[PDB]
Amino acid sequence: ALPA
Amino acid sequence: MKVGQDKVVTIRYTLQVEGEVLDQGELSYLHGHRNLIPGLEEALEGREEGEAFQAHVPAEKAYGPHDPEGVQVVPLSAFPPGAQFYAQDMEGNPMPLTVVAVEGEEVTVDFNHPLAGKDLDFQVEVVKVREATPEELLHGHAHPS
Ligand SMILES: [Zn+2]
Ligand SMILES: [Zn+2]
Ligand SMILES: [Zn+2]
Ligand SMILES: [Zn+2]
Repeated sequence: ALPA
Repeated sequence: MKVGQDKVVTIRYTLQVEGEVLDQGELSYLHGHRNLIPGLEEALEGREEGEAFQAHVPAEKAYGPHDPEGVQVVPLSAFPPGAQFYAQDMEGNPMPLTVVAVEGEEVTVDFNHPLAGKDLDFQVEVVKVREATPEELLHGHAHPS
């Protein structure tokens, strides 16, 4: 997921 | 302490693709729970609080390869470059398409993730490292401040  | 399983890590990062910065900021994540893209988490592994480093993380360890199957030509009639369409999935869980080109009736669309097929370049500072509280371990994520 992140970096978001 | 240093980054490892079950620590909540706070990093300050810049992200660049193809030489241009796309994003930056500060985040906190729970390490060892698949919350970050694999390549970045690997590059963080073992780092002491206070460390600064670059990390190149290739598409294969970030947002995956660009599926040439995800590129398709749709009719101009089917629509209600850089064009982002949040068109309805066929069964559930919408999938944002982005148009790359359009010639006449033909339109080229792309289902892939934006950063798919992109190698990512990170500048990182490990700002803080602490152990996760029992609640954070339950939810499987960091509760920042
Ligand atoms: Zn997290
Ligand atoms: Zn500290
Ligand atoms: Zn403990
Ligand atoms: Zn939670």
